[PDB]
Amino acid sequence: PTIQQLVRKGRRDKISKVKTAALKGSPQRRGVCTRVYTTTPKKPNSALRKVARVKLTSQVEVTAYIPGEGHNLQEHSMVLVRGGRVKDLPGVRYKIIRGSLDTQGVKNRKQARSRYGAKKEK
Amino acid sequence: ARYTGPVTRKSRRLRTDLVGGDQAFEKRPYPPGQHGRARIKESEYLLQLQEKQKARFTYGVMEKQFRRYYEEAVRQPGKTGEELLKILESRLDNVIYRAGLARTRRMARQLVSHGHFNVNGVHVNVPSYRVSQYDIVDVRDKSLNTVPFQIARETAGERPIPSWLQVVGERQRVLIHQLPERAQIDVPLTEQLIVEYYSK
Amino acid sequence: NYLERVVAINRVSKVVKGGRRFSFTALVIVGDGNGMVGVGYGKAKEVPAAIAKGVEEARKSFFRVPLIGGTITHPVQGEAAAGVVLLRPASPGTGVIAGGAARAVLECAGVHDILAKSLGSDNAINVVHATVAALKLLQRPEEVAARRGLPIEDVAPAGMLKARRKSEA
Amino acid sequence: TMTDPIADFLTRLRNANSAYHDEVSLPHSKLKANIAQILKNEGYISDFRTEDARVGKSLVIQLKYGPSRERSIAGLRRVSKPGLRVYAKSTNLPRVLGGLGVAIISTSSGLLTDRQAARQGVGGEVLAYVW
Amino acid sequence: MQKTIVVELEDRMRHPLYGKIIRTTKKVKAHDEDSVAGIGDRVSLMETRPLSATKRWRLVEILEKAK
RNA sequence: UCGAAGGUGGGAUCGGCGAUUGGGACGAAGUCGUAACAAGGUAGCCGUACCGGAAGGUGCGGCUGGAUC
RNA sequence: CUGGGCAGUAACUGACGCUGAGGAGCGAAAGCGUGGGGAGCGAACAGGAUUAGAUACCCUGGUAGUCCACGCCGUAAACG
RNA sequence: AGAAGCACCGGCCAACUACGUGCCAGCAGCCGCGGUAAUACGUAGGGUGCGAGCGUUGUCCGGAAUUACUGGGCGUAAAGAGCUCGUAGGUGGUUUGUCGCGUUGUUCGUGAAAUCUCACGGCUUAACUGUGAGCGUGCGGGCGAUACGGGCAGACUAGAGU
RNA sequence: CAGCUUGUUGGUGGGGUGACGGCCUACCAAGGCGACGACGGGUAGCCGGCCUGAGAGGGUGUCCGGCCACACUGGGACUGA
Ligand SMILES: [Mg+2]
Ligand SMILES: [Mg+2]
Ligand SMILES: [Mg+2]
Ligand SMILES: [Mg+2]
Ligand SMILES: [Mg+2]
Ligand SMILES: [Mg+2]
Ligand SMILES: [Mg+2]
Ligand SMILES: [Mg+2]
Ligand SMILES: [Mg+2]
Ligand SMILES: [Mg+2]
Ligand SMILES: [Mg+2]
Ligand SMILES: [Mg+2]
Ligand SMILES: [Mg+2]
Ligand SMILES: [Mg+2]
Ligand SMILES: [Mg+2]
Ligand SMILES: [Mg+2]
Ligand SMILES: [Mg+2]
Ligand SMILES: [Mg+2]
Ligand SMILES: [Mg+2]
Ligand SMILES: [Mg+2]
Ligand SMILES: [Mg+2]
Ligand SMILES: [Mg+2]
Ligand SMILES: [Mg+2]
Ligand SMILES: [Mg+2]
Ligand SMILES: [Mg+2]
Ligand SMILES: [Mg+2]
Ligand SMILES: [Mg+2]
Ligand SMILES: [Mg+2]
Ligand SMILES: [Mg+2]
Ligand SMILES: [Mg+2]
Ligand SMILES: [Mg+2]
Ligand SMILES: [Mg+2]
Ligand SMILES: [Mg+2]
Ligand SMILES: [Mg+2]
Ligand SMILES: [Mg+2]
Ligand SMILES: [Mg+2]
Ligand SMILES: [Mg+2]
Ligand SMILES: [Mg+2]
Ligand SMILES: [Mg+2]
Ligand SMILES: [Mg+2]
Ligand SMILES: [Mg+2]
Ligand SMILES: [Mg+2]
Ligand SMILES: [Mg+2]
Ligand SMILES: [Mg+2]
Ligand SMILES: [Mg+2]
Ligand SMILES: [Mg+2]
Ligand SMILES: [Mg+2]
Ligand SMILES: [Mg+2]
Ligand SMILES: [Mg+2]
Ligand SMILES: [Mg+2]
Ligand SMILES: [Mg+2]
Ligand SMILES: [Mg+2]
Repeated sequence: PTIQQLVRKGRRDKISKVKTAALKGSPQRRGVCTRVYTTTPKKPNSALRKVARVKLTSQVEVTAYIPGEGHNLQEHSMVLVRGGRVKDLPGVRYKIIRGSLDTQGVKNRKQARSRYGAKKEK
Repeated sequence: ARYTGPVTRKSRRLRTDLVGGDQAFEKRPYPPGQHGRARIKESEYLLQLQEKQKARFTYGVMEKQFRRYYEEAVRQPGKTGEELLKILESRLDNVIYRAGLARTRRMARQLVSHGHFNVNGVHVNVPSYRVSQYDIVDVRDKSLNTVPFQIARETAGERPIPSWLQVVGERQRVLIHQLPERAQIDVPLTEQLIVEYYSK
Repeated sequence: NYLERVVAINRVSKVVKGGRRFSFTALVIVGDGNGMVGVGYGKAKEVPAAIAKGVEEARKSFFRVPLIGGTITHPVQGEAAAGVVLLRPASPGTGVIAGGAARAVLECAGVHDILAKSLGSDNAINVVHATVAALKLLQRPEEVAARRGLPIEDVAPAGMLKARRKSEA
Repeated sequence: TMTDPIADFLTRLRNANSAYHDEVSLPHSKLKANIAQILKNEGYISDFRTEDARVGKSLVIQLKYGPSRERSIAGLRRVSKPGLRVYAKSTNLPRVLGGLGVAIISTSSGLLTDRQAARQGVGGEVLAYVW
Repeated sequence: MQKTIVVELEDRMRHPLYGKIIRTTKKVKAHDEDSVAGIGDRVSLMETRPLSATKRWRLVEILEKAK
C-alpha cells in the first residue's frame, strides 16, 4: 500500500497470546492440590472426568486433570503440574504428572508405561 | 549401537534382497509379520522412507550418522545422490567387502572393528574410517595364519572386484585408486529418493 | 507403458426427493515420462469407473513441456481459478521439490530437477490447473530466437548453452 | 496527473501488443527514443521513426508479429518507480527469465542491456524488464 | 543568539528495509565572529572543538545570501 | 556554601480489596411469548425519538441487500 | 444579488500541477435551546374491535414534532 | 564370554489383528473415538520408527504469501473517511548548459581473534583442532563516468490557470 | 504521555580542569528542543555471535572473546602515572 505509507505507518505483526500462563516460564510447577473432585464434559462425550484444584507455587489457582485410572490424592498431596489442555473439559489447561511427589503411578500398566509412570517388573 | 538382529527380516519389508544371495529370501519375498501378505498402500512418503532404509541396512549405518552424511552430500558440488553413495562407499568396512576379504557386510564390519587392519601402518578399529585417494589397506602381521583370513585367499574369484580399488598378491593389501563416481557402484537402490526424503 | 498417478478422490453428492445420490470424481495425471503430460478429470458412479474415465480424458489433452535435460528453461508462475504455482529451475542433483498435487504433473512430464511452491488455494484440482498454466508459459531458447530474429548465442545465457550439449552430446 | 512518462511508454506498448495493433504513437522525449533503440537492437520491435506532431515531436513504433499471430513481446514491467528507485551494482545485475529476457539498465555510458553492462563492468539504474 | 547562528542541514539516505530515499533534516549551532547572517543564506560550515554546550560548528563563508 | 539519610506537607500515577450493582459468555431435557429466514402471515434492515414483561411496536427520513404495474 | 460547468478563438502567464497525515468548512431525518405559527398529518396517549393475551397490525380521536427566525447536534443502507 | 531399551501402530504419518470393556472405565495436538462384534480405550501377539537412548511439557523460528520490502488485499467475504477545501510531507511534463550530493567504476585504510562456508593438515575415525582463502551486505580518504534522480542558472507550450 | 526547559539556550570578564566546554560563578541578551515524537510511562546491559529460514526477515545475547556498569544500600573524598 503506497511505499510512503509503510515509511510513515509501518507494518506490525499481530499480538501473540501467552498460550499457557500460570506456570510463568517453567515447564513443570508443583502445588498443594486442594479439592479433588469430579467434573462432567460438554454436550457430546459424556463421562466422569477426574480433576483437581491445584494451588501452584506461582501463587495462582488452576484446574488440573488427573490422567490414568486410580489415584490417591485427597486434600494436601504434593502434585507436579505440567501443561497440555484437555479438550472436552471446558476450562482445564493443565495435567498432573503421574509418578511424582505424591502421585503414585498407574498400577497394572504394561503398555506405554512412561507416560503414567511405572517401573518395568519386579 | 548396531542392529544385531535378523537380516532377512529387513530384506523382506523393503521387497529387495540386500545381502548377496539368500535362500530365506525368494521363498517369501513379501514383508514379514502376521499381516504379511496384505495389499500395501503405495504412498509417496513410503517410497521415500523405504528407499532410505535400503541404504541404511545395506551399509549398517544408524540414522544420526546417516544424516550427517547427507549434510555434507548436499553441501559438496556435483550432485547429491552421487556424493552420498561416494562417502558411503569409502567406509573401510565397505572396502573390505568389495575387495573380497569377507563374506557379508556384517563380518566386514567386525574384521575392521576387531582391529585386523592397518592403513598407513596405523592400527584402525573404527568401521567409519573414510579412505582417501592413494590409501593402502593392509592387514595386520599378527592376523595372518587365521581362519577368516585364509578363507578369503582361495575365494578371490567368485565376486567381481570394482575398478576403483585393486587387490594384489601374497600380501592381501588393497590399493585405492580414486573415489568411485557412479558406474562401479552396485545398484539395488535408486539415489534420488533419499534426497527427496530429507526435503520433507 | 505410460505413467499415471491419481491425485485425489472425493465423494460428491446430490440431494433428491428420496435422499442422497452419491458419485465419485478422480483427478488423474497421465504422462509420457519424457516430455508430455495431460490432465483429465473424469467422474462416474463407481471409483474404478471414474479413474478409467480420467485416463481416457488425460490421453486426449497432451501438451509438450519444453525441457533442457532435467529441469525447465526459465522460472514461471501460473494462475488457475485461484491457485498460484511458482516453478523454479534447479541444479541437476536436487530432485523434485513439490507438494502432492504439483508433484504428479512434474514427475509424469519427466522433470527431475524442480522447485515448486503453491501460493494460492490448497485445492488439489486447482493446483494442477495452475501447474499446467505455468508449463504453458515456458518457451524454448530456439523458439525465443525466431521470435526476436537473433541467433541463440546472444539470447540465451552462457550457462544453459552448454547445459544442453551435456545431454545428447 | 501525468507522472512517470516511461511507465506510460511501456503501457502503450502492452495495450497494443495485447490488441494486435500494427503501430503505436506517443509523445516524444529523448529517453523514450533511446529505450526504443534498445528494443530494436534486441528484436522486440521493428523499425521506429519520428514524425512531427502539432506541438513538440512524436514517436511512432512499428510492432512485430510472427507468421501466425505470435507476439514478439511476451511482457513488459517497469521496475524503478518514481516512488521507489531501484539501483543495481555490476555484480548483481538483474537476471530476467533466467537469461532469455533483457533488463534496460541505465548506466553512465548510456542505456545498455544486462549483457552489455556486465562485460563493460558498469552498473546503474534498472528501468524496465522487457522479456 | 548573539554571535551564534543556527543552520538547518539536510541529508538523504536509503531506508533500511523498503529501499526508498528518505529526506531528513537536522539543526546545528555554529559560531560567528561577526553577526552577519540573515534568514535565508546558503552557508558553509566546518566542525570544531566544543565551543559551548551545544556549539560544534563554525561559519566559514556565505554564498548567495538572503535574497 | 553545597550536601546523603531523616522529618513535615499537598498533589501526580499504577495495582489489591469492597456491602451493593450494571452488563457479557457458557451451561439441561426450566418458564412466557414468536421478532427474523417464504409476501416468516404487518416486506426487511440503517440513523434518531418516545413507549412497552421480553423479544419488539409506532412516528420522520433513507436503502433494495424487497415488491408492484 | 450570486457560485460552478461546457464548447469555440488560441489573445496572455510559462509547470504556477496531482494528492493531502493532523486540521477546517459543509452536512437528509430525528432530536435540543429561545421566540413565533399550527390547516393537515401524527410518536407518546386514550377508547373500540381482533385475539389464549394484543402494551401491536386495522378504526375513531389526538399532544410533542413536522412549518418560520436565529443557534446547537454532526449521525444514516450519508450507497454506485 | 560381562552389556537393550523406549515411544508409536484411524487420517495427517512409517506401522493390525484377537480378547476384555459397553457413553462406563477411560483416550486425544486437531475433528473425533467408546451406547454388545472398537484397526482410536486396557492387555497379549505382531509390526514400524529410532537406539544408550526414547517420549511428554515449557520456549522461539518455520509451515503462515495469516503484517505481504522480496511477497497480499478493500462492489457483495474483514476493509474507501458522508463530502470537499487546504498545512507540513510524498510526487512531478518537454528542453539547453553546469556542479558530481544520490547512483556507479576503481584503488589504498578499516571491517580483531574465535564461530561460519571452501581447501588441505594433525588427534586410530569423527566431534574437536591448526593453517590458507573467501566472508565482513558497511564506513572514511584520493582519482574516473554523467544516462537517470536531485541542486543551481535559463528556454518552451502540450498539463494547469487567465 | 502534547507543551517541556531559567544555569535552561547564547555572549563577555574571571574561577576550574590532564584538557575543550554553563563544567562553575557574576552581570548582560531572550533564547533552546518538539508531530522527522520533546517531556513522560513500560522494559532491557550492548556487540562479535547463537537458533530458525530458500533468502529477505523473525526470536535471542547462554559458553568463548571485546566493551560498559556495579561490589551490604545511599553518598563522599583521599593516595597515586
Ligand atoms: Mg550416538
Ligand atoms: Mg473441462
Ligand atoms: Mg487473485
Ligand atoms: Mg488460504
Ligand atoms: Mg486452511
Ligand atoms: Mg565562549
Ligand atoms: Mg463484590
Ligand atoms: Mg417485523
Ligand atoms: Mg414472525
Ligand atoms: Mg401476526
Ligand atoms: Mg414481519
Ligand atoms: Mg404504540
Ligand atoms: Mg418508511
Ligand atoms: Mg513567452
Ligand atoms: Mg486537496
Ligand atoms: Mg428537522
Ligand atoms: Mg424530550
Ligand atoms: Mg424547536
Ligand atoms: Mg415552542
Ligand atoms: Mg390502546
Ligand atoms: Mg392511528
Ligand atoms: Mg430564510
Ligand atoms: Mg454546523
Ligand atoms: Mg459512520
Ligand atoms: Mg441519499
Ligand atoms: Mg499409514
Ligand atoms: Mg470387541
Ligand atoms: Mg489400543
Ligand atoms: Mg511443544
Ligand atoms: Mg512471515
Ligand atoms: Mg506457530
Ligand atoms: Mg489476505
Ligand atoms: Mg483501489
Ligand atoms: Mg454482510
Ligand atoms: Mg463487508
Ligand atoms: Mg463514497
Ligand atoms: Mg482527514
Ligand atoms: Mg520537490
Ligand atoms: Mg523530471
Ligand atoms: Mg573474523
Ligand atoms: Mg584425516
Ligand atoms: Mg576451525
Ligand atoms: Mg569509496
Ligand atoms: Mg546566574
Ligand atoms: Mg575562559
Ligand atoms: Mg563563561
Ligand atoms: Mg535489568
Ligand atoms: Mg519462509
Ligand atoms: Mg555475558
Ligand atoms: Mg552465568
Ligand atoms: Mg548479597
Ligand atoms: Mg592526584
